[PDB]
Amino acid sequence: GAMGDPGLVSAYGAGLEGGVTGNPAEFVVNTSNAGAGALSVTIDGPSKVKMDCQECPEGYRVTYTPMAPGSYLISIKYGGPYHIGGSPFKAKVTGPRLV
Repeated sequence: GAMGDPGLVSAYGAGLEGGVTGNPAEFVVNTSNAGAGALSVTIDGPSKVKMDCQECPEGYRVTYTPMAPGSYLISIKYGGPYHIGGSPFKAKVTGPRLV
């Protein structure tokens, strides 16, 4: 089938588990099982995050940096306003608070 689907889309990499404040946390939204389609993605937790989202052969890579300890929900939505398989993911973060 030519159309992608949010149940065929998944996500992988260390950024779904989290990291430390000021340190980069990296994961991929993987489209290899789905084909192609539009993506949105939002990260919400104890503060905001700085994101570098980029397209690639692996799908869409997201690197982000957190700035407060606690846990962030990584909400990932493909082909429409609906969560992909396993989303939202809870990423856990430690270290000093910047704000």
